[PDB]
Amino acid sequence: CKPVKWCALSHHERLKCDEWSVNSVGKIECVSAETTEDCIAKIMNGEADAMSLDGGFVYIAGKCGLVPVLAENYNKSDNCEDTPEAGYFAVAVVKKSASDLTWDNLKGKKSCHTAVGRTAGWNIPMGLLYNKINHCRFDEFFSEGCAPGSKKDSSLCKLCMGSGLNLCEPNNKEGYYGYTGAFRCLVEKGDVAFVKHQTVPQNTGGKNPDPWAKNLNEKDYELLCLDGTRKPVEEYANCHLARAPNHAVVTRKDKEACVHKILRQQQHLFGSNVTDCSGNFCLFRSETKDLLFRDDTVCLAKLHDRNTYEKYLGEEYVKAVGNLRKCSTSSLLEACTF
Repeated sequence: CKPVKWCALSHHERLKCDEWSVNSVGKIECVSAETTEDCIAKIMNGEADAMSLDGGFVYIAGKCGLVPVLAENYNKSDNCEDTPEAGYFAVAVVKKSASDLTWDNLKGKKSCHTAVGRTAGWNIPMGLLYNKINHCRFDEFFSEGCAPGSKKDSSLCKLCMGSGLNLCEPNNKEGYYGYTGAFRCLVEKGDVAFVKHQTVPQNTGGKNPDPWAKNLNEKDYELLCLDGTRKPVEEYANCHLARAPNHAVVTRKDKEACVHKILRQQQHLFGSNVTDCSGNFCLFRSETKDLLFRDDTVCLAKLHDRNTYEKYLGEEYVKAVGNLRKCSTSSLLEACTF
């Protein structure tokens, strides 16, 4: 069991893993690979033992026989490490005042996305719209919109609000970037916003004091259901697109107990309760951003029932990511699905 070999996919990740390794006094060791898929392959063949992956890669890793064993939890609580979070629900929000707007006729409408490539703002809705997309041209489905990160001259930059050269940039200098930004986009310019289930409630009724949000009313918005109907934003349960999971640590099934034990001890040592991270090693802090784990991680929580990809990932989520893979394929996925 000792040591658990962690796989790093960047120079900065490897540096952090090196630091972790010596601080762990050999309970953790480091291996590098060029890309995420190369790391997954190393875990499959025993050259590495574990890494943390986003939902799309938990899917690929699972098709390859690896299992998720810990969820990254992002919220504080007294039972964090024994209580894995389920993530959030991606939703499509429209104005109640909008006439004739449903899931079935989004083609050619005006869209607001958190950013290109984001799970709630792009991957989930585009993956579910797949059947109506022509030749993988996701950027040609809507007439125009704001999807920060798009090409400066794309129809999906037309609605963005960034001043100067910040226009359509995937960062906070672009006003329509992010969950709150995409909702602002809906309120100000667009027809539909792709956000998550907390977004409207947290940005209405004064909960967000910013001028654009402070006087909004939750009742002015509705959700688009996959069946073509609409519901109030409070009723996302059976009117959402897909459940987006937290990132998960994956490993070979026969290393599940080992990884549980070692990582629980590691987070007790170096996790979110470390009082002074200045100069000291902290597992969930990064010199840049989100190295090895998301910087938002509070703890790694043991999975019980949801320790397979099919149980960890939502059904519509798997459909969405599967469809995206039809437009951007993976040699690893191919090798594993034969």
